[PDB]
Amino acid sequence: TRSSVLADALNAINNAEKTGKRQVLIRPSSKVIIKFLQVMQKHGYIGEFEYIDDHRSGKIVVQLNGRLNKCGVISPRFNVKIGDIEKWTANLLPARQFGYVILTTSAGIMDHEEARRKHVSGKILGFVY
Amino acid sequence: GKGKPRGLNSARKLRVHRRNNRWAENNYKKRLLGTASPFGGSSHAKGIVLEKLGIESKQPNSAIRKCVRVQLIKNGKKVTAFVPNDGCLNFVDENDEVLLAGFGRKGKAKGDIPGVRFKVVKVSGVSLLALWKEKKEKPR
Amino acid sequence: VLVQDLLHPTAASEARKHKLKTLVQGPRSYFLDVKCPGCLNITTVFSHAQTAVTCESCSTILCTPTGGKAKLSEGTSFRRK
Amino acid sequence: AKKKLHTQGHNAKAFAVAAPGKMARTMQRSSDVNERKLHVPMVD
Amino acid sequence: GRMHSAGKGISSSAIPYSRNAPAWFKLSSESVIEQIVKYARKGLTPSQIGVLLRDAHGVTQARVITGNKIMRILKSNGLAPEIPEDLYYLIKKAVSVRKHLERNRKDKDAKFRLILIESRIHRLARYYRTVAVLPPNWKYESATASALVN
RNA sequence: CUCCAAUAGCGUAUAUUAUGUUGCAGUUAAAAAGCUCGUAGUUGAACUUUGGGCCCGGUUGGCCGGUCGGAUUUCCAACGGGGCCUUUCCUUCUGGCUAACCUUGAGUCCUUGUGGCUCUUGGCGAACCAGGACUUUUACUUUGAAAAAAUUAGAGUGUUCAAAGCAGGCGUAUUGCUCGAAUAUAUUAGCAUGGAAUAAUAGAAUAGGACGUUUGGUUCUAUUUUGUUGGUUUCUAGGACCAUCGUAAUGAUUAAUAGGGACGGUCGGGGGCAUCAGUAUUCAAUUGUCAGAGGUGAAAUUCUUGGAUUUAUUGAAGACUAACUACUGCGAAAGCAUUUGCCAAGGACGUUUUCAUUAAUCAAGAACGAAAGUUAGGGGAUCGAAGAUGAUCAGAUACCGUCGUAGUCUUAACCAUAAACUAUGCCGACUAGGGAUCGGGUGGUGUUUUUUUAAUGACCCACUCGGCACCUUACGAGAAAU
Ligand SMILES: [Zn+2]
Repeated sequence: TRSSVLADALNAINNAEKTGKRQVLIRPSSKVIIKFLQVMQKHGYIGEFEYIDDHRSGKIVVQLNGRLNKCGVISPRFNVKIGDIEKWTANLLPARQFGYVILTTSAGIMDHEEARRKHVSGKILGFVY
Repeated sequence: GKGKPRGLNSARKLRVHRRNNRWAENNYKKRLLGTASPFGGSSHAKGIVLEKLGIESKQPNSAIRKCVRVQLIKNGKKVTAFVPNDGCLNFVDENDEVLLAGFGRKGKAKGDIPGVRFKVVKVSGVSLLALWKEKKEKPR
Repeated sequence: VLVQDLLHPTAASEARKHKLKTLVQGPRSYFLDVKCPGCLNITTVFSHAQTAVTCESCSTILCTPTGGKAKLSEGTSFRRK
Repeated sequence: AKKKLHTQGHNAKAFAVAAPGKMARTMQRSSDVNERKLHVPMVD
Repeated sequence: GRMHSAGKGISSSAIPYSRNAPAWFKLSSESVIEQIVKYARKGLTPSQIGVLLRDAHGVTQARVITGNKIMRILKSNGLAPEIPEDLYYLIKKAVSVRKHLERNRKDKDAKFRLILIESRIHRLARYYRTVAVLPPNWKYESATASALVN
C-alpha cells in the first residue's frame, strides 16, 4: 500500500536523472508533490512539468535538465524548531552555499532559505541539490 | 527504510529498542549489573616477601635476578615482581611488607621476562627509590 | 527511446496497449442496436453481455455469453452506438 | 547476554546498581583502605 | 493486492471518462429508476440489476442516467436487505462450506477455506458495524448463520 | 661519567574518557518465526478559496547628500507586514467609541495641480469596552511572559601578572566629584497571541437537516412596575419542543493501473469422500520336465523324491501408480500423478457491473505441518531400526548375504519439529532489451478439416493481462561468482 505519494515522486525523478533520461511520468501526484515540484523548478533543478488529468489522482510529466544530483524525501515529517534548521541542512546538504532543505510550515511549503527570510518553521518535507 | 521506525510518534519504540540493545555494550552492562583492575580493586597491593628469586644468577642486574616472589595479603595468591635496579635487592630480606604496583612496560627489552606483572615500590612503608637515593632508612 | 513524447502517443501504439495502460483509461467494449426482422424494433445489446439477452417481446434469444464478447444469434444484424 | 544471565537460578538482570559510577568509584577506594588494614599475623 | 491468496490479478472495469451523456442514450431518470425498482421487486441484488440493466437495456452506469447508486435507490424506495449484499454472499457461502464440512469431517482443505471465508466475514462485519449500517455488537455466529441467509 | 623531557613539580599503580532517531547489520562464515489468519500497536490514494485587481505603512540596499562620521525626501530595484474588492461570517444581536473616507464645508501654504493638513452639519464598524443570547473537537508552528541565585558564555575594570574579585575612576587629595555591578542561554507541561500548509475530528440519507417575514398548539424561565414585605395571576421579555405554510441550485466528491463483492468462460498432479484399472512383488492349489538351484569379488549359511530354480493355467492378499514425466502444472506451506462420481474451494483473465477506504503490516492468540516416533483398534503382500546368523580367503580396487521383531498401510487421537532452503519478511512504485512457453481475452475477405458453403475444432500471425522460466546486456549493483 503506497505510504508516501511524495516518496514515489522523488525516487522516480531521481532514477530518471541517474539513467540519463530527460522526462518522467509520475503517479499519482498531489497538492504536495506539485508544490515540491514547484520549489525545485523555481531553482532550476527541473524544467517544466505537466499535470495530466486522469479522472482520479493525477499523473505528472516532469521535464528534467540534468542539473540534479539528488532530490530526497524525509520519511517521518519531523518537527523542526527554526533553530534546528541549521542542523538539518548540515546533516544532509553538500555545502553551505547551494542546495536546499525544503519543508512544510504554516506559511506554505517553502525551502529553508525562504523559511529563514520569512522567519517561520514547521515540519521537514525533503531536500534538493 | 530498512528497519528502524521513522514515524513521528514512534519515540517510545525507539527508546525501548535502544535500552534493549545497550545490554550488548560490555561497559554498560557491567555498570548496571554492578559487576565491580588487575588483582583487586586497588592501584597497588601490599604483600609479604616469601623468598628472593634469582639470587644464584651470575650476571648482575639481569632480569632473572631482580625477581622477588611475593604473596598478596588480601588473597594469598603468590606472584613475582621486579625490584628495580638490582642493588635495591639489598633492601628486601624476607617477610618485609612490600607494596606491589603494575610493572607495565611499553616495549620489550632484549632479556626481559614476560609475566613479571608487578613492580615493588615501598617496603616497610618507605619507598625503594627513597631508599636507593639514601633519603630514608628501612624501619624494622 | 531516450527522448520521446509521452504526452502525444501515436494512436496505433496507443491502440495495441492494455485498457488500463493507455494514457488515460477507457473501455474498449462497445454497445450495439440489434434486430431480427420478425420484429420491428431494436434492442440495445452490450458487446460482452453475460446475460443471455432475450428480445423485447419474442422469447427468441439474441446473444449467448462467452469469455468476452457475446456471440450474437446466428441470423441477425447490428450497428455500433 | 540473553541466555548467559538466565543460566543462574535467580534472574541475573533483575539485580543491578542504580549508579555504575558511584558503585565502581567507591569500590576501589574501600578496597585500598582494607588492604591497608591487613598486616602480617603475630603473637602477643 | 488480493487479501487471502498469492494472486496478483490486476483486473477491473475501466470506467469511462464521460460522467454524463451517452447522448445516443435517450430515455430518462424517471424510466430506469422505475426499472431499478421493479427488478429489485422481483428480489434482485443491486449488482444483478446493474448487470441486467447493462445488457438488455442501454444503461451504461446507473449512476449516470440517474443521479444515484443502485443500492441507494433501493434503500430510498424501501427495498434494502437486512444486511449488505456482499456480507450476505459471504455468509451464504460459509454456510454452504460448513454444511459440507459437517458431511466431510475429513476434508482439511475445506476447514482451511472456511476459516478464510469467516475471517473475511468478521472483518467486514467489523467495518459495517463501525459505520452504523449494522447494530453495535452485530455478530456472525455459525450456529445462527443458516437462519440469516435462508 | 656523558646527553633528553617536564621544571616547584615530575614518576609509578588502578579504573575509565578520548545500540544505529540522526545512523548499523541479517544471500555465500553473526541474525527473516515452517506456514497463513489475526487483536493490541504502528501506518494508510486523490479531491472542497484558487486565481486576478486595488490600496496602506514598514527594513535593509543602491545611486545621489542637503549637511556641519550620519541625516531625510523623491528615482530605483529586493524582501517582508497589514487591510480591501472580487458570489466570500467577522459568533450574534442590544448601545456605548467612534479611527478611519464614499464624505465637503469653506478654500488653499504653494512647483501650470489631487503634490498637503488643520478644519464641523447628511454618510465605515468592529478597534474594544459590557450586558444578553450560542459556540464541533485536536495536533503542529509563531510570538510573548515565564523560569532563583550559583556555575557557564560573555561586556567593562592594569587584582604588579594571572586564577580571581566586583570593583573602581577623577579632583581643589582641607570638609568631594563620578562610571558601574550589563546581556545571552533554559526545551516537556500549563498560560497568552498570531498563522490556517500538513495530519486528524465532527456534519444532511428512514431527513429527528438548514435558515424565517410567517403564524397555530406545548412548555420553561423572572426583572422591571403597580408604597413596602410575603402570596397568588395578569401583562411583558427571552429559551426549549411537536406541528404546519414559507425561503432554497434544497442536501450523497472522484470511482485509486487500492481493496471487498456479483457475474461470464476458462485453467490447474489445489482439497475431501466414494469409486475402477494396471502390470508387478509374495504366497496357495493344479501342472510340466530333470539335478541342481540360490547368492557374492569369491564363498557359505539356505532350498532341493518335498521334483527345487524354470514352465503352465488359475486364485487370493496388501501396497503402489512405472513407461507417457516436462522441475512443467496446481496448492498457504507440508504436499499433489490410473479413472470416474459427488462435495465445497481458488487464482489469473474478461468486465461502460456493484460497494466505496472497507486497507498495509502485524506483540498476544489461533488454523495447518514431510519422515520417524507415541495411545487404541484394524491391516500386516512388501521392504525392513532391533535381534540372531553366513563365512571371514592375500585384498577389499567389487565390506555384503540370510532369518526377521517393531515399523511400513488405515481409522480415532498425540507429538509439533527438518539444510520446514530460492541455504534470500510482507504490500506497493519506478528503472532495459529478446525470443520461447502455460492460462484468459481481443483483432484477421490466416492455414487446415468438406458437405454445398458454413458453424465447430485444431493450427498460424499481431496484440494484451496474469503465470513458471530462460537468453543478452546496462545508462545500475557487488569482494567476486553473479
Ligand atoms: Zn432475436
